[PDB]
Amino acid sequence: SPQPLEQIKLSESQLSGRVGMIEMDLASGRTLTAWRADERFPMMSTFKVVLCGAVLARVDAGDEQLERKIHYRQQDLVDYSPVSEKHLADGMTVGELCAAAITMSDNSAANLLLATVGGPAGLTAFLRQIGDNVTRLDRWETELNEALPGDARDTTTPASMAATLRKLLTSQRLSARSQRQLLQWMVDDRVAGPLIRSVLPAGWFIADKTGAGERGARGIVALLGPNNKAERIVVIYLRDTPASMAERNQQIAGIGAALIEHWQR
Ligand SMILES: OC[C@H]1O[C@H](O[C@H]2[C@@H](O)[C@@H](O)[C@H](OCCCCCCC3CCCCC3)O[C@@H]2CO)[C@@H](O)[C@@H](O)[C@@H]1O
Ligand SMILES: *C(=O)/C=C/N[C@@H](C(=O)O)[C@](C)(Cn1ccnn1)[SH](=O)=O
Ligand SMILES: C[C@]1(Cn2ccnn2)[C@H](C(=O)O)N2C(=O)C[C@H]2S1(=O)=O
Repeated sequence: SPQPLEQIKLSESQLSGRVGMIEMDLASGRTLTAWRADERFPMMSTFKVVLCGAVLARVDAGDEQLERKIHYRQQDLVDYSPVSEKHLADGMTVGELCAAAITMSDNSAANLLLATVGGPAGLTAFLRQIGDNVTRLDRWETELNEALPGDARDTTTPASMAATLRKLLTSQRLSARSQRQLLQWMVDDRVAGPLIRSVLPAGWFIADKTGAGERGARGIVALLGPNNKAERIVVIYLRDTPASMAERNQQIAGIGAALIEHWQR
């Protein structure tokens, strides 16, 4: 593989699209390498990780319980609800909703949860309170994946998403059990985890959340590192390319490959 930024260029040139990337130490926030890290990109389903971060914050403040059962109707469902569509009679706990939303990318589960923290407004307030002054959620599923050119709604920057995930996973913002729960959800991803784990070299830890949207929007936020440890946060977004999903998948894999092959101390 080529060096990581060389691979990143090649990808932008082949896709005719923008790539954004940061590789950061989870423990300190040391930035190892970055590319359009301060440019905005639609978050897509990657926001589900931050959303469950806010739910955990509510559980920690005594405002919410992972066990609280929520009951919802058929009329509340939205597109792609592989888990939530199966529990119309029995409802789902707040904890199950976060696992469906992060590990299966269930969209109704995300919506039901979004209502509990005050909707997109309330999730943007939580970010501001955590010191993220860039990320902004403004719409619900599935409209938040719309990705129009130059629209800042429902977008983040690579470096702002990395700094926020680091704060949720390691500062004293979430209790320790909550930090561990947020982490375990991403480890248990069922959409791309297994696939990715199977092609990674032996020794590599992987936790992730992937997303896709319109106009070629594609992305992943992940915990990765050699020696079976969640060493660094890697955030890769792609936007404004006409390419097929398969090509978009391969290009992000090729950058991931480059990143992994040329990993620095
Ligand atoms: O780094 C050296 C290694 O190079 C090869 O592995 C390749 C290759 O087998 C590939 O499949 C994979 O990435 C493929 C999948 C990348 C998916 C990453 C996408 C996500 C991953 C986590 C966040 C970044 C983006 O890595 C490497 C690096 O060249 C193998 O020889 C392996 O034995 C060896 O240990
Ligand atoms: C996370 O990224 C959820 C988005 N997926 C979209 C998509 O692939 O673009 C689906 C198909 C739902 N949706 C959003 C916009 N249009 N449909 S699905 O994965 O929920
Ligand atoms: C999620 C699904 C229905 N679907 C499509 C769009 N929104 N919902 C359906 C299900 O589990 O309900 N699954 C299949 O069966 C394959 C997948 S799916 O992607 O066909």
